[PDB]
Amino acid sequence: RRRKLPATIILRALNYTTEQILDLFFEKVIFEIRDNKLQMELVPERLRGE
Amino acid sequence: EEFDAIKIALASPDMIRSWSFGEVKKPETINYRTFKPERDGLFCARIFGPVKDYECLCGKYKRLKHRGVICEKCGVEVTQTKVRRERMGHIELASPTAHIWFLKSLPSRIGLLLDMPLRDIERVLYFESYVVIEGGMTNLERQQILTEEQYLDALEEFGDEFDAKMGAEAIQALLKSMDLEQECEQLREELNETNSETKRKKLTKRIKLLEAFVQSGNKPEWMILTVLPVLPPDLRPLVPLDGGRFATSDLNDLYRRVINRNNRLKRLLDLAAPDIIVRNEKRMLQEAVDALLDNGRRGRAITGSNKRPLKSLADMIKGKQGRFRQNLLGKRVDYSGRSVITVGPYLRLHQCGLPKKMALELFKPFIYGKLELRGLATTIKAAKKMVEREEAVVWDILDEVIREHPVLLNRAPTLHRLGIQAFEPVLIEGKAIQLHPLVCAAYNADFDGDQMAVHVPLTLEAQLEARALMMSTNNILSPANGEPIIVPSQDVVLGLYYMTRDCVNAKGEGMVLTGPKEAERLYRSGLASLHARVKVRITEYEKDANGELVAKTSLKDTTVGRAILWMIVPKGLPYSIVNQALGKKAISKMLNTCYRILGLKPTVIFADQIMYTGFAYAARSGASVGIDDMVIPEKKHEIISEAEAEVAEIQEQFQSGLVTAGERYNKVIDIWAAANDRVSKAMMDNLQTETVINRDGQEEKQVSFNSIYMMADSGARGSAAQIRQLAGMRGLMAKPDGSIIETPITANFREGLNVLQYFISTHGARKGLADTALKTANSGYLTRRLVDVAQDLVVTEDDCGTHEGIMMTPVIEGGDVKEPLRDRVLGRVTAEDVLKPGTADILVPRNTLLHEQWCDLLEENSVDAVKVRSVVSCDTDFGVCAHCYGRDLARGHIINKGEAIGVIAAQSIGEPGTQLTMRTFHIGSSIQVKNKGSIKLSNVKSVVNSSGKLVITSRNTELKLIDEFGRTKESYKVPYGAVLAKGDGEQVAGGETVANWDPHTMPVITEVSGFVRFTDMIDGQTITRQTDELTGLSSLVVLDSAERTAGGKDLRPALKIVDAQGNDVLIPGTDMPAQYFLPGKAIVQLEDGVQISSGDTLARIPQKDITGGLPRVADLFEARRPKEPAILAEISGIVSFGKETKGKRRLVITPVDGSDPYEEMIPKWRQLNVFEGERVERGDVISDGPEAPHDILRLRGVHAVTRYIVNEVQDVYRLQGVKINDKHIEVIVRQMLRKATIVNAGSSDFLEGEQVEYSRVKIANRELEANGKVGATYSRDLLGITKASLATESFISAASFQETTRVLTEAAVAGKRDELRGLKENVIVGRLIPAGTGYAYHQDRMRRRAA
Amino acid sequence: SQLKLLVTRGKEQGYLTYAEVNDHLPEDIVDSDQIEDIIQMINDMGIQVMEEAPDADDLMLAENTADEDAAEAAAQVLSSVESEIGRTTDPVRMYMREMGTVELLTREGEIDIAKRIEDGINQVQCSVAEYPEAITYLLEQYDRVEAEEARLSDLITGFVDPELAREKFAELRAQYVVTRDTIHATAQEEILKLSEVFKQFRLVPKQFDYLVNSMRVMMDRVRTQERLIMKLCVEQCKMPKKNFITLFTGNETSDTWFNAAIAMNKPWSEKLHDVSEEVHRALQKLQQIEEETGLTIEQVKDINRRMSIGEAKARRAKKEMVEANLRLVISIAKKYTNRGLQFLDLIQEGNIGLMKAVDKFEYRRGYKFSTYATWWIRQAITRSIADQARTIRIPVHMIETINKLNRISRQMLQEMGREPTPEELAERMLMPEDKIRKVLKIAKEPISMETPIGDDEDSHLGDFIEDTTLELPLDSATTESLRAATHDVLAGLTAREAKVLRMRFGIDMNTDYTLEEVGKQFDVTRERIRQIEAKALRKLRHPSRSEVLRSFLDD
Ligand SMILES: [Mg+2]
Ligand SMILES: [Zn+2]
Ligand SMILES: [Zn+2]
Repeated sequence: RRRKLPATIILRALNYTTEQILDLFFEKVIFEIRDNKLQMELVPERLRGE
Repeated sequence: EEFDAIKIALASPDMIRSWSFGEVKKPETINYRTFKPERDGLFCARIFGPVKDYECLCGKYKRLKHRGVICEKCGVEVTQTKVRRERMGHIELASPTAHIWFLKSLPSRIGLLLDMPLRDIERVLYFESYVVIEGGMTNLERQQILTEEQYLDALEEFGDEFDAKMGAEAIQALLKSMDLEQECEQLREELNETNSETKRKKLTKRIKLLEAFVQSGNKPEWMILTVLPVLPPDLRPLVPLDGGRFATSDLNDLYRRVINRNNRLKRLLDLAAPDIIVRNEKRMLQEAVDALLDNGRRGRAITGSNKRPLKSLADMIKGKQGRFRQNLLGKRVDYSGRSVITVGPYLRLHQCGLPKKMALELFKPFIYGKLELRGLATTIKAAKKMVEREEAVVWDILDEVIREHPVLLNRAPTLHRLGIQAFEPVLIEGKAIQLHPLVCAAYNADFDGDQMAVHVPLTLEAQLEARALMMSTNNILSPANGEPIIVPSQDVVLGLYYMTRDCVNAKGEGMVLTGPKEAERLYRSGLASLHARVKVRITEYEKDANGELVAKTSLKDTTVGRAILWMIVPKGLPYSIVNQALGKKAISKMLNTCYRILGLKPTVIFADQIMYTGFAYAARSGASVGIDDMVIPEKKHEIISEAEAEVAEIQEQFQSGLVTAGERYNKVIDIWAAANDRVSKAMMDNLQTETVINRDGQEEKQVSFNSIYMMADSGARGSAAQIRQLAGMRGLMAKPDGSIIETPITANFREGLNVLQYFISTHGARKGLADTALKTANSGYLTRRLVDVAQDLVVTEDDCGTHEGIMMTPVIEGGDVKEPLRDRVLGRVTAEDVLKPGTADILVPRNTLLHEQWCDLLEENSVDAVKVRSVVSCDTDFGVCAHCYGRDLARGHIINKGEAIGVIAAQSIGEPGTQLTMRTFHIGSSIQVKNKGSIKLSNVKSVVNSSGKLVITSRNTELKLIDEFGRTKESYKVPYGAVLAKGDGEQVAGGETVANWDPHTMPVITEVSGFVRFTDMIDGQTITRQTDELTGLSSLVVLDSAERTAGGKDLRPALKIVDAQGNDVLIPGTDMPAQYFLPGKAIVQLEDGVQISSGDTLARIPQKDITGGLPRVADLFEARRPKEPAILAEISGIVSFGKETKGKRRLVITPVDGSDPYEEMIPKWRQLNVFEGERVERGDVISDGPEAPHDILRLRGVHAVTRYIVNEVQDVYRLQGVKINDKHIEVIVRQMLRKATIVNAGSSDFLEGEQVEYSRVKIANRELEANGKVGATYSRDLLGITKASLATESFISAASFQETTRVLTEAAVAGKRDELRGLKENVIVGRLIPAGTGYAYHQDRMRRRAA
Repeated sequence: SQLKLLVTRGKEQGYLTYAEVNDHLPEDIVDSDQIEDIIQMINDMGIQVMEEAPDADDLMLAENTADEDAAEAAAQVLSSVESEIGRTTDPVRMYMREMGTVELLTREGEIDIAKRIEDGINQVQCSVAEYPEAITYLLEQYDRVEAEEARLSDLITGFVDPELAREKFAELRAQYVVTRDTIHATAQEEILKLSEVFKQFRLVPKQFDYLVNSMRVMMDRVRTQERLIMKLCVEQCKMPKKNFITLFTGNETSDTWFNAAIAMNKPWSEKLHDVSEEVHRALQKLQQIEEETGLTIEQVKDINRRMSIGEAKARRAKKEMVEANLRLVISIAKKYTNRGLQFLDLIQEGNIGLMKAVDKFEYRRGYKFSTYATWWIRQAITRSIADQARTIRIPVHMIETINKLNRISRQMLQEMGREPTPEELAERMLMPEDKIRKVLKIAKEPISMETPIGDDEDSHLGDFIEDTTLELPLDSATTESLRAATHDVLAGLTAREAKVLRMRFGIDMNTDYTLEEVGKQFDVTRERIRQIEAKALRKLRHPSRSEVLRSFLDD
């Protein structure tokens, strides 16, 4: 029951760096520039109610 | 031994030797072979006296004549053995040692006495760090601590003219070397020069402290013990238990430890060990003594051979087991007993039954006296053998001792002062205390095995008090309201409600009777039923003449039932009281009218006659319950099918995506509760009028005799809810989370309950249990906390002699009048005379006890407000005058002189508190007059618009409803500028709307009618491009601060009103020209280019839960400021804005001319309900929300805050439907707002910003301004009870309920010569209480003193 | 500062938690004793929790105490404890930390420490042989002892048979008398012979303390006389240090350097005139001390100075060694941590024992001082744990018997299988079969009279031990009734009858008399008394006169 800490500290101490932390706790949304101004990938489920 | 005030102070060492009887020296206690005490250890013979009465230790001297001579062989003063209980011996602590209380009390006594922080004191004590003690004048400050190496160098620095120690020797040197008059002069100096309010604040505080510590008889070094007294031998015994095992107290252990360590330190000193050794030893002795005193504040107790920390001297005084709370208030009591109570209806209400055997065990001394009086046993031993044989004649002698000897009967928790009533006895076979039946409502005692205890009053004053004050038939009026507490409860009312009803065609229909007497002669012989409607010739005695009783025969049209009830009703009552159904409410107001008309004797004898006849005809009814009695509605299956189809609708619509899950859940629960109410109504209408029977004709329907319906109608038990659960379905069990389950119980108790449904019932059932388990274990916390604050308060003057009371009127919360005036001016005594509306008169003198005759007059003349004298403005010094408390009591006359009203007040507020939900609990745009009656407007500021309608330009115009009587029949609170229709004081018609306004949006309607333009409205800076742009509505609405520039914040959004040319007409009365300025979000619609009409919405400005538990009352009396404090005016004058938005925008209000500059900082996240151009009255609603009672008290005045508290807590009760008269809350408030503050002392001698209590400062300036001198301004305070009880003139009192240690130590340093004359004080020290009968005795001692 | 944020949150929120406080606390202390102190302070502060669980309902609902003037001091104690340093708590840890500043080895540096100790004892030994009253005290003790007023083996604790000692007493007697019988031709040779004949003897430490105390009293006399000289000359006459020590040094015997100094035509000489007699008395006591001893006061000072310096060296060596061996004491004392006594009490007993070990060590048997003092430490702590541990104190042999019984009880309770009976202990042990009953009756502790007998509302064993010696109110009423009855009975006699029958008993008077005093009253210490007493006894034996008395018979 000692002091609090940033909970990511245990994950970094588990031989995890930031990239694989983010890719453990998140899905992905890509952004591209295909000949014009920042195209986007779009799965239909992503953008519900926004 | 009628001594005096008790006195407390420091324990000077030579005083501690005068207490001594010889130094304890050795740790032995007893001798392990002969269990005499070794000399001399914690125990002794020569120190603390002899073991056996009048017998030496070695045994040389063993006769009463030799008392006093100390045996030459073992020096034991041959005297009594109770002298073993009063002798204190001392210890000669080799090195000194610091008393833990004057070290770790919290605010260190030594800390703020030496002007030194605590950590350095712990340094010098535990040898962390050296410290100077009068280091002379070379380099070092007096308090200047050091460390090891620094002292080592400084010895080379100043080996001479230098003085540095460490240990208790150091603190003692400092305290002794201190000179207090020097520090008083120095502190008065820096009070002179150092002109910094914080600085000279703490400066003058410490000088207050030192002058106090000087004006005691104390000395500063007495806080550091050199000599430490041992408790005697017999307060910490070493009892020989059976088997050689001894069961000693713990102080023997602690003193053994301390004596060991003292001897060991002396032994170390003789050798002169290296300094690590002696230092660790002195630390060990310090910890030992500090564990002796408190065994806490040191960090970790020193537990004995158990794992349980061993108790110590600061712990045999403290706690709910210390001597204060556990053996000075709760003490066992000889001459008592107990048993299982029982029913016993054959008793008048002034005699409790009682067993022969409890009687012959309680009254043995009385029996013995009588038996040596009648010569049935020459000596007392013979009388004992007799009454222990249970012979023939001791029963006769016991009946001669139990003739008029009232036993006190108590129940387990004695909440309210009817909890302890006396009775006479009536000797009885058995072992159940056959209690009376009526009194059980008062005790709150069913007969499920509850055990009442009987005491016995020994003396003769106590017998006259157990007869003239505590007899059963002198407490029938509940102390918390005048209504009798002898309400007939369950079998008696069912008996009457069966007796006085009427079935349509019983025997003996319509036949006339010659009176009540042959009504009984018909019923008993059987010629006619108990109830069948019948003409009789009653003869009621109305007593309208002055005390007369004018007979008047007649032929009332009644039943036989009512008539046979009439033979028991006494004279003065009128026959229309027993001609009705006689439910429970009516059968109790029967007794109420009896007490209000005929006094007390006929009401007592009449309550007994009612119980007798009630039981008799309740038994004759055979009012049984059977399983054909609970009729199910035959229209139940349809209703359940219909609702279970509506849930099909919502299920289909949920799986069409039309409603969320929350919505379908709410709708389901809504249609089930609707089906529930419909099924319950259907059963109740199949149940009430169900019986259909037939008088000599076709048919006819009447109220039914379904046994469960009479049991639900009378008020005997239950109601329509329990009748619901027995016949209709039973609702929706609510799971203990608070969320209500959605699967209702479509079955009931006459049908079964399959497994799921019963189980779902289990949730709410066990929540009810788990709360009424915590309520019975924490039931009296509120009464406890109130009698702590409101206890020493005693009605100790006949007439305070004032003219200042609080104005009483009937409460009206925007509707039907909640509480009329005859329930509020019933008992209280008028303040200023009352004038009939033409003044016509002098209706009532100012000192008339308003009993019901005067309420008769006041209600015959339609008086609206009666400025009645009140407890919170009585002008008495340490008391409350006779009149101003009023009259209310278990009796009906004026309150006697002395009768301790603080306690019965706290109990009037605390015994119904059992009858309230313990969890807190939340209940949750046009005006419509009810009926005929004129309109009445207060604070109305209206304008005669060119439109015609009426609009109020005052923030606080109350819309009342007056009739041609003049009474206030209704009142409503108009918002600002509501569109008003009818006249101001004129007439309207019933049920007709008269006021409409804007629900959410605030009009800014103009003052007079003149041309319009704009000023300082630049878009982007002060205004924005708003418009209902489909309509053309150019709206350049005022910009807020986050959208106005940083110079825009310096801009003034405005609405100028031009006259016919371009100038600005003066505002009528004032000289501010015609225009309105506006804040942010002052949404503008129209623009420059129109002449306004009065009632022009120049802008559009947008925008209750009543906790009802007991904790709402706890927090009301605690007076905690709420979360959102109602911001409130401060100076009666014009309003304005301040330094714009420094996080919290600053208001500014200004009077006509006086001290204007008041600006207030407000969290601008909250609405400001004030105009930008108005004159806010002092004590006016700038904002909304609950307003803090402190602000009421400081802005408005006393009577405002007292009416606030009483109406708030009265809301909390009469929500639940509990009656409690307002004397009690007003007296608890008078104990709340007791302290005071000062503004300008002036011709008195109190510190300006000091807090002193009202009585003291008021007598001070009353006697001074009585002289030629000038008074002293005081700003009244208002403390919560938990803090307003926290200050007490006595310390013996405050050593009970406060934490004992702080009380004792503060009084100790202050040398506070505590008088007696409280009630905690005298109940502790065991002399006469100065409250009730003891008051004349204390007046006796007052006369003795001061002469 | 953040702990002050804990303070403000405890103020607002109305409580805290172990997690909250453990969050805000100042890092790096975590002893859990400072923690318990600070938690008690936050309790004593406005916050009144300390919590675990957040709430809390109608069960003791809406509680609070203002407690003004405690918050400002408690928050102050917090902000001061955090900012400055982390303070130590308790006293065992005090002792640990305070002795941890001891350089914890003397690997054969004990030899140098004992060297310093021998230096001190030998310098003070030269003081011994040189102090005249030492030898006079020895000779006086010898005479007192020989007559039989004291023992020879009580005075001196052996040299390096009391007749050997006695002939040596006569040898040193002749040495001292020949030293004294030459009053300045061979005085140094005389003192040499005396010292070299007395410097292989020895005495009891308390006899040496008596020697040193007469020596200290000699020093106190000389210091009081030097006060009478200098505090009456310098500090009474403005006769400063230089102008006083010009004549106060070197010879320091004659009255001349004061009286003739009065005549040296100086201000101090013009102020010493009324202190002349007082300093004359001072130098007269000084020369009477001279008369006493034989050596100048300056030799007095030099001798006591050498003694004091040797004593200081020896005490300092003792201190240094004990500071070293405190670790040994702690290690050896850890082994009794539940004997019925405190850890610190054990280690303090060990301190005393280690001091005695230091005082009774010698390298002249080749010991290793660590293991040497281990025995003394364990013995002293054993003596203490026996003597002052039990509540009611049992003696040492009794504690030895008790631990014998416990050892044999353990041996039998796994030899015989179940457990032994007293009849079996009285044959494994060889006690009289009844001492074992008394021993195993006695050797048990007492029960704590605040023991929680929790079988009730909330009670204690102390609240259930009734009082046995109180007289019943029935008894007191019977006593008063019997007094009244017998008084009326005795009134139902004659004056002489009643007087004799009160006196020969203790009725309505002090303790009861003898026939000697009965006769000293009624003139006849003879059968008149017997006649009256027995005849009145017969008269009151009359039924119809003592029926009520015999009704007072509890048979
Ligand atoms: Mg019950
Ligand atoms: Zn004696
Ligand atoms: Zn009054």
